[PDB]
Amino acid sequence: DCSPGIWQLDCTHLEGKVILVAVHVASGYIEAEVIPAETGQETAYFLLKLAGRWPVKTVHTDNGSNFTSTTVKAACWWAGIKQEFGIPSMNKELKKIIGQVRDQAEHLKTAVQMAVFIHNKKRKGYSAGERIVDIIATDIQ
Amino acid sequence: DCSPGIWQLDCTHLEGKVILVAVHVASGYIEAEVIPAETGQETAYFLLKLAGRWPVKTVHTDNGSNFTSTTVKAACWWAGIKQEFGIPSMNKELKKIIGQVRDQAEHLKTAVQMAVFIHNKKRKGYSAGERIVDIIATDIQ
Ligand SMILES: Cc1ccc(-c2c(C)c(-c3ccc4c(c3)CCCO4)c([C@H](OC(C)(C)C)C(=O)O)c(C)c2NS(C)(=O)=O)cc1C
Ligand SMILES: Cc1ccc(-c2c(C)c(-c3ccc4c(c3)CCCO4)c([C@H](OC(C)(C)C)C(=O)O)c(C)c2NS(C)(=O)=O)cc1C
Repeated sequence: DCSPGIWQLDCTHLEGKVILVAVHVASGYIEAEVIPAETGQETAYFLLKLAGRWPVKTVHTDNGSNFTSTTVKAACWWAGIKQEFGIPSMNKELKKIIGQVRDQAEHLKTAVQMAVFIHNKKRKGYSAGERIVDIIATDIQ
Repeated sequence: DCSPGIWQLDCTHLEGKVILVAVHVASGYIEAEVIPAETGQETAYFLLKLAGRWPVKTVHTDNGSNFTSTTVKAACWWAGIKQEFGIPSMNKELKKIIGQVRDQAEHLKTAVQMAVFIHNKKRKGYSAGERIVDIIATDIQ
């Protein structure tokens, strides 16, 4: 897609831990966190966080059941987030970056944040970081 | 200040918990989290997070001892963050917003994220959210 407010949320697995990955669909910009468990509470909280930082209008996911819980629904309700029904793989890419930098850090969560840094700063010609900023700016002005 | 890469980090206290507050100095844009303890590990991790999301060049604080630990120093080293020596109160403002919305949520951390949302979206004429995006965009282009 190309629309400024569309985000993609999924959980992926590494080392028996779970990684919540949000992708800004138009930019390829990523926000990712290690969460203790794959619950609605964790997703609901992350949504709240994400919505305060970026203008989040619609959220897509590859696992619809992610968004069925009352907590998640409460977050989408309060932040004014609709579910994306317009989109009918960066978890592969992010895992590559985590694997390259894993030895550098003790905790997986630390390695994840390093991978988010690298991904968002690498120029492919802008970076994902510059792309998101320009996309939201030109949409605002 | 007015420089695009300057951030201000401090911890504040509510309900016997600690709130790490990052302010983007030029925009008034805020990133805040409840952390379990006021340690260097928490600060170091938050820095890593922040640096992956925004272009963080320099960090100021009102408590210099915040930045003395090896963990914090390791994060600033890896992300390429210098300490701000150019700047010689939104913790009052953020606390007002938390107090207004406190009843709405069970957990303080939830209330905090709601307060970050409100602060960043409220237009004062742009919002802090639009201000940061425009500041980083016009600096990039
Ligand atoms: C003397 C000394 C003191 C601290 C560390 C030490 C460091 C530097 C990092 C770290 C920080 C920042 C940082 C990196 C590592 C890797 C590059 C990016 O920034 C971490 C790091 O956890 C954090 C949650 C990010 C703090 C990790 O998960 O590795 C951890 C856990 C350490 N170990 S610790 C706090 O003692 O348990 C090491 C030595 C030799
Ligand atoms: C049936 C039912 C199910 C869930 C809740 C319930 C809700 C809605 C919220 C919440 C979520 C999202 C949200 C808000 C509240 C307030 C507005 C912003 O979004 C939270 C909320 O914690 C989170 C960490 C954000 C999940 C809080 O700290 O309050 C918590 C802790 C709940 N309670 S719970 C998960 O059972 O322990 C309530 C009812 C009646």
